[PDB]
Amino acid sequence: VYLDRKLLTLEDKELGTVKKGYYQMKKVVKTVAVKILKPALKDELLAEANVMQQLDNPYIVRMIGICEAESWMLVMEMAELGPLNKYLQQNRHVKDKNIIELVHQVSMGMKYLEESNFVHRDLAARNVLLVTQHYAKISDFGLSKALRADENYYKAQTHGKWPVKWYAPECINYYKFSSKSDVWSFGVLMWEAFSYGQKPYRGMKGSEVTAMLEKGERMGCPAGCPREMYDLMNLCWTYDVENRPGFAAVELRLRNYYYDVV
Ligand SMILES: Cc1cn(-c2nc(Nc3cc(C)c(OS(C)(=O)=O)c(C)c3)ncc2F)cc1CN1CC[C@@H](O)C1
Repeated sequence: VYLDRKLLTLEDKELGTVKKGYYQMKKVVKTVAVKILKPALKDELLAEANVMQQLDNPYIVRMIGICEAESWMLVMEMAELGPLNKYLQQNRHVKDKNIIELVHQVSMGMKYLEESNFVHRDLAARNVLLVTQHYAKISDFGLSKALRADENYYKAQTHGKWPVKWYAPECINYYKFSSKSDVWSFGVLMWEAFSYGQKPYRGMKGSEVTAMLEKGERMGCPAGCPREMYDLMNLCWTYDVENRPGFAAVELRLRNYYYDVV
């Protein structure tokens, strides 16, 4: 899995510091995005690569390899159009049917992840990357964890720098991360998509979002969001873990609705 540094060329300017690059492979170059590291975070990057190395699915960013040089580097295949949230921000003309296509692709990628017993733990519109306007891939496995064969959740030790606004109550309250908690994040991700990349819980601190959810409150329907997609978000935001759907159920619902609407 070890790549040759002389064969890698990075553009100066950064697109957690990611740069564009070109890496000569065989007879041709391949365009790449490289995660570059800046003395225990070494292991974290290699853990991330170890996860990516075990995943093979159309809707997941493929790792090319690792490069020990200079800084430690994680080389990935380039998705030109970039993050979903910023793309939809700058392309308000994108049609709901196209957003359904995209979020459904994310659900297939997440279904695969659930079947593989990996938890992403950072599912958000910022970590969905567009290869084309009709092709999305899940990125950023820096927080991901492989589940044990005998357990359906990962238990964190303490509360680090966490994207609180994408996290289910059980994550915040018990540090328990399952595929079901990824479903909650997927709900927030859907909200983001149909709001054309608006931030969720705008202006609210994490503590206030947690209190809002604890009162049985949820985010509103985005302007022009298909009712069936809003209803799916609310299902993703089921408080009780056991009654919240897994990704198979979520993917099925999205697929049937996508196929029926196109
Ligand atoms: C780990 C990682 C992989 N990638 C990857 N990123 C791309 N394409 C791409 C393309 C562009 C034009 C970008 O910049 S941007 C803000 O859209 O102007 C960015 C940030 C990424 N391809 C493959 C990857 F593997 C990005 C990241 C960093 N993530 C953290 C913030 C999230 O937006 C993306």
